[PDB]
Amino acid sequence: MAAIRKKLVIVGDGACGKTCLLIVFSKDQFPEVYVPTVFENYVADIEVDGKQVELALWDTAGQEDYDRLRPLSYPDTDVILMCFSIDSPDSLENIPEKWTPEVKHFCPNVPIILVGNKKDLRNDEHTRRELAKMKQEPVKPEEGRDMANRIGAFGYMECSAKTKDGVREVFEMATRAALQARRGKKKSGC
Amino acid sequence: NRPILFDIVSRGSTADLDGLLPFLLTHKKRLTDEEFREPSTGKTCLPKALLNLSNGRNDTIPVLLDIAERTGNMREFINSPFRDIYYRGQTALHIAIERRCKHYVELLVAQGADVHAQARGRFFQPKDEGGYFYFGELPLSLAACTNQPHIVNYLTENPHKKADMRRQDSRGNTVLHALVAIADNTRENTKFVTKMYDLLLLKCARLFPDSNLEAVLNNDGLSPLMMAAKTGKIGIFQHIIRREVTDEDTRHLSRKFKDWAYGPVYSSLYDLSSLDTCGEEASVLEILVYNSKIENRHEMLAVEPINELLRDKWRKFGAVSFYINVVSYLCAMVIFTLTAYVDYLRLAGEVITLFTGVLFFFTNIKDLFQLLYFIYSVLVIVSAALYLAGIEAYLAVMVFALVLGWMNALYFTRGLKLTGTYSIMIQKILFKDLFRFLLVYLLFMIGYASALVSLLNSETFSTFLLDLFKLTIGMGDLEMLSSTKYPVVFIILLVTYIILTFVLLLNMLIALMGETVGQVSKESKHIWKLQWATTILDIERSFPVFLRKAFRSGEMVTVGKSSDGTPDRRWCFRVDEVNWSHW
Amino acid sequence: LVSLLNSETFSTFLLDLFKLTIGMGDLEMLSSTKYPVVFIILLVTYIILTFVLLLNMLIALMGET
Ligand SMILES: Nc1nc2c(ncn2[C@@H]2O[C@H](COP(=O)(O)OP(=O)(O)O)[C@@H](O)[C@H]2O)c(=O)[nH]1
Ligand SMILES: [Mg+2]
Repeated sequence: MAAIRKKLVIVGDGACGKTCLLIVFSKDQFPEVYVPTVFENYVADIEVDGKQVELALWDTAGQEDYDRLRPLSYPDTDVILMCFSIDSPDSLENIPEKWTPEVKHFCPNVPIILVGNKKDLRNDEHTRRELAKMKQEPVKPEEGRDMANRIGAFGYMECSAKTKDGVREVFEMATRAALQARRGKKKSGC
Repeated sequence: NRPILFDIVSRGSTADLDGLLPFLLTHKKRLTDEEFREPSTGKTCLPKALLNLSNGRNDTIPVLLDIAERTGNMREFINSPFRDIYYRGQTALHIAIERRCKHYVELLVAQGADVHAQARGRFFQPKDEGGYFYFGELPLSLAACTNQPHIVNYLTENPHKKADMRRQDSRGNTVLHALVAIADNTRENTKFVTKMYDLLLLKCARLFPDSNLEAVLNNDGLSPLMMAAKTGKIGIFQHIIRREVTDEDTRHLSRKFKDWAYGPVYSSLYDLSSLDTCGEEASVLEILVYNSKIENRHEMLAVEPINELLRDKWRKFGAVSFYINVVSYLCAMVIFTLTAYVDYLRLAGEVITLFTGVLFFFTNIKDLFQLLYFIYSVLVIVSAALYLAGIEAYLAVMVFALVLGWMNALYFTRGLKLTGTYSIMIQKILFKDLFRFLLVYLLFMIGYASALVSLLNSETFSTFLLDLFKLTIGMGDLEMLSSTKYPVVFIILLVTYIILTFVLLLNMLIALMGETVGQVSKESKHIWKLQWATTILDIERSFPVFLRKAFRSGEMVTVGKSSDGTPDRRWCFRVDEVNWSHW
Repeated sequence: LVSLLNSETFSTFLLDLFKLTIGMGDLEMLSSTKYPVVFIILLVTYIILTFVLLLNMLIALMGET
């Protein structure tokens, strides 16, 4: 009928594929030469269950000077994709430490989907050898499942921008979660 | 540098922009980059260009658009929003519409500018929320609000990307809701708003035959008519209620039809959809007199189909069933009066007394000056516990409650037309003037009692106070005076104190008639209808759905064959009016 | 008031209460009362209510009537 506008924002450590994940979702064409630091001011049309939804995709980076302006993208946020890299274990442990409190502080009572990107690289020989150099291993799916339950994640999936694997379903669940209007209020004042 | 570009854009000189594209391509900079944008609000070059215009003409805009297309950031360039809370969400198209530049609006539309962009900054909220101007946060609604019909026509008829009229903002308001919001009671505003409303409704009808725009509701769950009734915008509500449209294709959208005429007498049907009691959806009449909080509420009842509906209701319940509700309280008063007083029958009636008080409390809790009635219900309770106990103080509680009941009789007088004004006047005096006067007088009396005690030179004060009340009556003798160290000063004071208490109370009567009753005298007739209306509504609310369905006013009429073919059957209430003028 | 005092017993009270409205009569009832403490406030309150409602009548008469 009449498309409903929902705001989606992606927050994560750098080089975990957030911009690429949105880009593959937008044009379904992997950019092999040029990747902007941020993908902004785009709205995508998606239908999940009899409803047509225009999803406005915001993107947050923190390489240089974007961290100062990051907070003002949080207001009026409908759904969040907290992203990290499967081929980089360092990303996982910082989510509970730093990413979560900022998200809760600026925009609480918002759905959150914890996702791990680039499932292909966990089996890659080069990445496996590099992690083994430090007696490390790629982020196991069990750890991601435990983390999702640990921090109240709405859902946990895995993406692969190079192979375009699971992107449609991931954002499909993202908007499905967004369409839920929370549950009233808790401990509301009189 | 950024200030130089801003100044160039401010002047409007296209020549000064020469060489900009080579600079940007050499530096690989974008017009949407942070450096070029103003840090305070994120403002870009194009908004600055739009805000400055020479006789409504700025030559930089096409060059800016051309270079933005050359660099390949046109989408980001035109969709870049402001991030300041004060001006959050504003885009170039909002400025273009606000500045009444048709050609620039068309250009921006042609260049892929977002047309459903929201502007939810604090400056765009209603007055209550601290904002200045509210229009619905959509370009289409913004054009509709500022009396720009050509822009609405273009936005809805453009080939590149049309703007759905059904679109809803964060609040859920549609264009019609915003139109109702910005309307006021001034004549010109109501006229322009009505014309815009009708044009919008007809356009939506043509574009969307199956749907009905007014049916759409906001997050709060208000239709445009209901919101117009609630907020007190009289003119648009009156126009929405008496909408008549000649066009055959859109005939079903209008409300007041005309069935037949026989000369100077005409009988026109009206539409009671969403305007009558015993309906699952909220009733416009009910919300108009329950949570209106509107200073023009009294004038909202003067509308043709509104006023008469109450008289038609009056026949069914008003004039025939007020007796029963009055009588119920009379019977309860008798049952209670039996308290002080066939031992078995008397005990049964005594149980009935507590049962009647409990029933009054049970219906009181369900209904929630009914706080006075609540006090009565509260007082009933303690008596049962103390009666089981055998304590001797339950009589005091019963005394308070009994007097409260006989006083409540006044509320029953208020309902009747004959006593409707007198009861309300007594209540108003008891609340506005009498209450404050008594409050002040009590403290004054206590202080003067202390003064009299000092002149006499707790129990010694209690005797004086009781005998002083007797002195006000005059039955009691002046026992205090005899036992006074300094009566000479007291004698003048005692008379003076009585004068002051009485004269201030005498002034209250003068104050009440003019200061308090001055506005009551003028609006008593309007208030009486409101009082009558509230009483009528409560009667219908009590009755269950079956009982309400028994007396749904009006007669079902098939107005005409609908698009489906099954005639539209609104529940219509005929109105008879004769007029010699015209034919 | 009869209940507070705790037909003929009501007749005496009524006649003497009319005298009380005049003020010539003494408060014979009050002396013979089980609970005068509650009655004392009420008796004054009752007189106020009777008079103030009648005082409002004069205000009502000039404008409403
Ligand atoms: N091989 C491979 N590389 C990827 C994939 N997804 C992302 N990358 C790499 O990750 C790098 C940076 O990701 P980016 O989009 O900038 O993530 P962001 O910094 O959080 O915005 C890119 O240069 C890509 O080569 C993938 O599916 N396969
Ligand atoms: Mg990036």
